[PDB]
Amino acid sequence: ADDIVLKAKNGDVKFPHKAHQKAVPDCKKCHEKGPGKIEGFGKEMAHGKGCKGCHEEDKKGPTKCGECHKK
Ligand code: HEC
Ligand code: HEC
Ligand code: HEC
Ligand SMILES: C[C@H](CCC(=O)O)[C@H]1CC[C@H]2[C@@H]3CC[C@@H]4C[C@H](O)CC[C@]4(C)[C@H]3C[C@H](O)[C@]12C
Repeated sequence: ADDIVLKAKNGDVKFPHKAHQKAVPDCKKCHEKGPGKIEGFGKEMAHGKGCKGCHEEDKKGPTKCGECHKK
């Protein structure tokens, strides 16, 4: 399957799956979550444990605005 882009108004956010599969071999960090996770995602989650928060805890991955968001 293809990578996906979240169409944030301030700039597209690419989600590169390959890098994540490699860097986060614990797949259950994202997969086999209970229902509601597709509906649940949004800005709050992205800037929290959904994207940015994990990068901050793991000490790797983009944590600056222009590193995630790119026109
Ligand atoms: C969140 C950070 C994830 C982690 C960690 C893992 N996966 Fe993932 N996966 C995630 C998303 C958002 C998507 C769909 C969008 C995309 O970019 O592909 C997927 C997709 C898969 C797929 C289908 C991919 C394909 O057919 O090319 C598989 C088979 C899959 N995910 C498995 C998988 C495994 C085994 C992981 C751990 C090693 C893993 N993923 C990590 C989100 C995230
Ligand atoms: C942990 C559970 C994570 C979640 C949830 C998300 N990301 Fe992530 N990401 C994570 C790590 C440990 C890394 C480092 C990977 C590396 O090899 O450098 C990353 C990396 C990225 C990258 C950069 C990939 C690259 O090739 O440099 C991007 C662009 C990225 N992550 C985006 C991103 C988004 C948009 C997420 C939510 C939708 C997201 N990540 C979740 C760990 C985790
Ligand atoms: C990746 C780790 C991100 C970092 C660092 C920052 N943002 Fe972000 N932002 C990210 C995603 C994946 C999303 C979309 C959420 C979704 O619904 O899919 C967003 C969203 C925003 C928004 C709202 C956009 C919209 O509703 O169309 C804004 C205004 C925004 N982000 C701004 C922003 C700024 C200023 C940041 C640095 C302080 C920043 N983001 C960091 C992913 C990531
Ligand atoms: C559930 C995990 C981990 C974050 C968490 O624990 O909540 C998060 C991390 C990345 C999240 C995905 C980002 C891309 C998609 C955003 C959509 O608007 C909702 C579905 C997707 C596919 C999201 C579903 C789910 O919300 C995921 C896979």
